Amino acid sequence: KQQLSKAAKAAAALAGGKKSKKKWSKKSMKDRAQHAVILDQEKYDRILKEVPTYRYVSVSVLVDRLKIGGSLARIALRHLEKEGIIKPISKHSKQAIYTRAT
Amino acid sequence: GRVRTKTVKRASKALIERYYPKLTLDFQTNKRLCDEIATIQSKRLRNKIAGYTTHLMKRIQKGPVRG
Amino acid sequence: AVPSVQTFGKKKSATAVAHVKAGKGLIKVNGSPITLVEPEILRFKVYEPLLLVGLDKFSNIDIRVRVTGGGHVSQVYAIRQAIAKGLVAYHQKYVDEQSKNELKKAFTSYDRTLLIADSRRPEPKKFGGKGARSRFQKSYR
Amino acid sequence: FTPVVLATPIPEEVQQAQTEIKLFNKWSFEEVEVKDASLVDYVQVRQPIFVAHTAGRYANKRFRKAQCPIIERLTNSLMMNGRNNGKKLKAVRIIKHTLDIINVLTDQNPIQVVVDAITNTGPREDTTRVGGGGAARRQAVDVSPLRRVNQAIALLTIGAREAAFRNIKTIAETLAEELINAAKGSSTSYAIKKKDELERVAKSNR
Amino acid sequence: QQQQIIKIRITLTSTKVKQLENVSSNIVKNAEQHNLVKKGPVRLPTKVLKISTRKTPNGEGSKTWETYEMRIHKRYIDLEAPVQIVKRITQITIEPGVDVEVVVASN
Amino acid sequence: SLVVQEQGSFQHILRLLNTNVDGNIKIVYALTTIKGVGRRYSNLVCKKADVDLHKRAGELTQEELERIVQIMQNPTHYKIPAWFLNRQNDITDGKDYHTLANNVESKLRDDLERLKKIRAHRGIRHFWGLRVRGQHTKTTGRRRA
Amino acid sequence: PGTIVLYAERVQDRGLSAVAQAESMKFKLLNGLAIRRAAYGVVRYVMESGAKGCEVVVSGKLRAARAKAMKFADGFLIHSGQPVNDFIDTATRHVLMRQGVLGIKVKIMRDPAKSRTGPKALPDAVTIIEPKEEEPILAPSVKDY
Amino acid sequence: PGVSVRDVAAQDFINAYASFLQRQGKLEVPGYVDIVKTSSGNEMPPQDAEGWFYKRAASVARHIYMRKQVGVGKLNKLYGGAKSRGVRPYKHIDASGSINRKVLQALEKIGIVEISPKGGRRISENGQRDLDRIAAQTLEE
Amino acid sequence: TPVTLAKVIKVLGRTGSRGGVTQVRVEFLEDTSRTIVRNVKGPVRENDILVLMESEREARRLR
RNA sequence: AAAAAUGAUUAA
RNA sequence: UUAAUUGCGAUAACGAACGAGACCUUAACCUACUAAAUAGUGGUGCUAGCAUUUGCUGGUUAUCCACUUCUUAGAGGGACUAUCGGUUUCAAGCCGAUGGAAGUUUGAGGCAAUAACAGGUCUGUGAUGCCCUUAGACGUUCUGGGCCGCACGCGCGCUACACUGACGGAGCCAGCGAGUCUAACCUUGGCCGAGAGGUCUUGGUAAUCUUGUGAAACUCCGUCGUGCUGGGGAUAGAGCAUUGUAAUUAUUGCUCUUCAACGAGGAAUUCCUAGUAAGCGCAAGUCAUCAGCUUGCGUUGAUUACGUCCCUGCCCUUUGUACACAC
Ligand SMILES: [K+]
Ligand SMILES: [K+]
Ligand SMILES: [Mg+2]
Ligand SMILES: [Mg+2]
Ligand SMILES: [Mg+2]
Ligand SMILES: [Mg+2]
Ligand SMILES: [Mg+2]
Ligand SMILES: [Mg+2]
Ligand SMILES: [Mg+2]
Repeated sequence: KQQLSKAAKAAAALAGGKKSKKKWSKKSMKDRAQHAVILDQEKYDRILKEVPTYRYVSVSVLVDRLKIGGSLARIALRHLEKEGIIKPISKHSKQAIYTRAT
Repeated sequence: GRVRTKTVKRASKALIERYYPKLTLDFQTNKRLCDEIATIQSKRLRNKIAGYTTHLMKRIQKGPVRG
Repeated sequence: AVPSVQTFGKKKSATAVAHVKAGKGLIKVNGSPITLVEPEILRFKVYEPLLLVGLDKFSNIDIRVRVTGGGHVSQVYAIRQAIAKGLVAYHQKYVDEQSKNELKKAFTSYDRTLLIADSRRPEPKKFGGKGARSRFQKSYR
Repeated sequence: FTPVVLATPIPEEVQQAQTEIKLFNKWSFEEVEVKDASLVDYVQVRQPIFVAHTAGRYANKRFRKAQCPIIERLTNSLMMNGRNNGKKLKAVRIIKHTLDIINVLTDQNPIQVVVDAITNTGPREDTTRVGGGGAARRQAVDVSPLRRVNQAIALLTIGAREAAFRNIKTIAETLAEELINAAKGSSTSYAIKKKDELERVAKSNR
Repeated sequence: QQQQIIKIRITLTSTKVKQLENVSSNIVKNAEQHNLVKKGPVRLPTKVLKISTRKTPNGEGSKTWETYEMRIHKRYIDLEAPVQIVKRITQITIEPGVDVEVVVASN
Repeated sequence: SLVVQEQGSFQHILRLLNTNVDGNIKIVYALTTIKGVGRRYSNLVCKKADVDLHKRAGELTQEELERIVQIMQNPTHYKIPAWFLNRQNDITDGKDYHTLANNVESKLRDDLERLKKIRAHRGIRHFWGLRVRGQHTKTTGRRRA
Repeated sequence: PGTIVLYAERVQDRGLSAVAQAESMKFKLLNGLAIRRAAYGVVRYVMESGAKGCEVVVSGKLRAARAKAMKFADGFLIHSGQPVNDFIDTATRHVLMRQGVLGIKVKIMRDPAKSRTGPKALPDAVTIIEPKEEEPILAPSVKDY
Repeated sequence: PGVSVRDVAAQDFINAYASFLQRQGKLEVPGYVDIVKTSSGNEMPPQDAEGWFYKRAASVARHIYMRKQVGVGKLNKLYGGAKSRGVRPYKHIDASGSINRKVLQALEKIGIVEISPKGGRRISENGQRDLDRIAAQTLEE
Repeated sequence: TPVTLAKVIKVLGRTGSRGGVTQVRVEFLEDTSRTIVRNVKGPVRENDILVLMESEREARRLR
């Protein structure tokens, strides 16, 4: 076919090297979301108060409705199951399902 | 598609015009007859010949057939 | 001797062989009771003969199963096919067949695979692709 | 009722399922009664299944898949988005959890909720592309019952998967929320809003 | 030598199925005409030896592959015969493409 | 299942080895921010410090944080089998060492300057800015190097 | 010396061996005999020997530098299936000439009705036994000895 | 009545027996615990620093009970797994030979296994007795 | 909402540029003397029930 | 009834 | 009408041939024959170890015997769209249901016509014409280097962007293979080592041993907690080993450290209809060492469609042509 001249090949290579990274996407980022992994007194009172009347209890709903990390959600959830104010339905790792007691 | 080839068609037609009184309407004994009234190299083609023969015999029972 | 029979059940490449003989109603699989079969998300499939026919008539019969081959799920299917086949073959050989056919009716009423192994077979792979049908990515220009 | 002794102990909970088949040994298929017509004999709630896993042949015929149980049909469409091809054990476990979450958020049969979600999420009218010119057009057409229930399962599973991607909420929980939203009709669910958009487009191309 | 037992074993290895079965059947026959108790011919799984290679001698064209195969059919027979007749069976009934291997087992 | 009630004595973001270790992250993965320490080294140092592994890097008292600093400073003197370190048997003194936050890129400069001042092929490839571990360069690694 | 033997035995139906015909034709081309005569002669010899069909292909450069390939055929000659491996025998031979290399391809269909090994007829060749037509007797006419 | 370690849940049997050895405290921990990562395929040590050795000891002892004889290399192929090789695919890598060897060597020190004059390591009478005691207690947990 | 429930009684044929649309004849459930020809996207048997958002249009793309 | 231009010389 | 120049048939054609089919291999079905410590199972018949009103294991063709269900290979049987209900120039045929292991030629292949391409290969060939070269060789060997070189562009791919996840503990499962005596091949097991590995023996010329290739994806139980994060593991530093005479331009493996782009990807474009797609690994080929490749093997196992000629093409017929180097 048509061979390009050396100057044209150099121009193309230099253009490719100078070229910026054309990311072909719209990059939208959500804002910083923090959850108090450390459990202070006010958050514990909020737990002991409003965790009852919750129709559905799980790590995700504890995270969404209360700014606590998944680790604190899991340990506090098992603590509430020990206190017996929530009864289980399906017991399984990676997914917990809990409702009101009695 | 289950269109039979001319080898099956002509073998069946000759068998009908050669052993019509002995041939019987069910497949199993037409199979067990073709081994003695013919020599087919393969069991598969023997079964295909017997099946076309018994289908034509069903056709022959309710009226004649051209050819 | 003791009244006994034996059967087998087959998935893709898994095979389970069942020794079925009269006793006190003892069920084991690979020397383990069938209630311990893993996974517990598919332990129901091996429970299904126990829940369909009704374990009331399992009192006289005892079954011991040795299963090999295939994967975990393929073993589950071969076990449940083998236990169903053994139960209905023990009925055919040593019981009146009114109960044999009613078992067969209930089994076919639930799944055909309880008695008849799946005829699906692995398809050999062909050159030019990773699988039997799939091809390597063609390139033009 | 009336458990019998056995030489090998059978657990009491599974002993009660001898009476009739009980999905996950927790619900029976009796009194499901898919109420919106034109989807009967296509949503399979008559034959009971103990679990959503049975390797039956439902692809060698055109309409054979309609006889596959509706729960397993939903399960087999959760085995995605490529990395999740296979792992039907995982999909069945997710289905079991999402039905449990239905039965704890609503005093309703989860199968009833699922079939109501499918009936409410199957589009009744769509379009098709006609015209080879540069300005190609759409023509509204009716939608068969089978395609309605297939598109309903697709939109429910896809919306649950997208809502599960990159957030703290488990797939089982976001699928349960999607199913609860769809079984009543709330337009906060992906499948409802997608169906309503598509039907509106067929209306505009009528 | 004084008409005693050898605990002899005979292996037949070949690709030719018919040329293998005929010799094995003849050995079986000579057993009964000399009222000989034995183990019948145990047939090994038919070994297959495959070679897959490109058909093209150069490196051009569609990447078509071809596979060629051996089939090794094997039969081991455990015989318990006197000394004066193990030679009678081993020197006769030999066919082209088929070889006979004999080991005095002691296990 | 321990549900601990504590006052406002939780220690928020804290400084070790001239590096910002932030609380609310487990102590192992909080220490990994320091240059020269990875997940394995952080785990081993934390475990040799006789502290709990679930202290969120904010419950650590001062004294048990200087214990962990000294363990990082002298890895060998706390029964580490010495194949676990970062710089074993160096050119200068041949003593098995582990570089820390501000010293990893310093020792990197010293080693690169040494290889350049000796004109060894790896040093000259580094000076040009090419790949030194023997990779092909025809197509891959273009947009930056 | 005295245990290894070598026996040479005469080839019957020598027209049916593609190897022998290919060698003989190659010697004809070396001797200078015309290509069309050599191929038609070997075909005639094969067919008169009793083989069902014959095939001789001469590929190379015959009159001009530009290549071509004649073909000489006769009789019945199948091309696909197991009977290729069961009734077809082929030979390929190179022929040095001044201009170049000529390829000689010989393919032979031997008559299935002959020989005592393998199939004695082609697959699907169905043959029927004659009915031996007889007269029906009217009366029973039971017989005794 | 009679019960052995085949009718109990394997995972709960392993955990309970590991805690039983934890209470006995005679397993003679190797010393390089708190360091090793148990397999070349792994990239992290066990998250339970104080019991992973006891868990491995129970699992190995159970596995030896399961089979006729099992060697160190067979434990290595067992307890090994996939290894992440960065931009390369995965492959199976055997477990730490030294750890598997030390667990086995600890087993005869606690007396459960013997030389196995034909093969590798096999279960003894006293070890059998200790396992079926923990089987009885685990069953009546 | 006036949604119309109609039972198919005949499949006329496979229509469309790519053949993705079905020509069907449907009678109405409330009165079985109100036959009309419609276009259906998905697969259809006989004796299947459809839902019609507008119940008055005749399907084009005949013969 | 949407749009659709081009293709160097010689070589049975 | 068929997948078919497959047939029904019509007929200035008649009878024929090749191809298609038929054929051969291979995955399925055989409680039917032959059998088997190189495949098995069972009798616990011999001793026993454990728990205890009976189950699980150790030594079983000299510590025995019986039987081929599982396994293998010989000869076969089996399916022929069988029967039935529909439809037809009522013929070839096609659509449903019932049986059956199997009802898209049952699945997948192997072979595969005449005619041609200035298709590729003279670097596979002691296949080869002609031209060139032939002692300072374009011959053949030896040392070193290169074939890998990087401003750049493109085509196969691998790993990813994560919670349907990562990490840790445990449960625990294939099929196809291959493998030394003209010499070190496949390696059990024991011991040392974090590991990679090292050392001492063993078995296997192989359904006997590696090997039940105890593979991975998978399942359970815990840690993480939506943060380019503990996702990802590029780049780079330091050390320890193996192959090989020889490892620097890093063969590869292992340990610690560094921890980059990458937030699901514009125009555009590839493969695929059921045990298929896809995910997952394993073996073999090349191999002294080296897989991100290929050829197979099994594991887990979708969705959607049973259609059309819209796009891209193919076959037959009719037609137009100023084309035949053939739009
Ligand atoms: K695949
Ligand atoms: K050289
Ligand atoms: Mg053919
Ligand atoms: Mg494993
Ligand atoms: Mg031109
Ligand atoms: Mg190259
Ligand atoms: Mg990181
Ligand atoms: Mg390659
Ligand atoms: Mg033009």
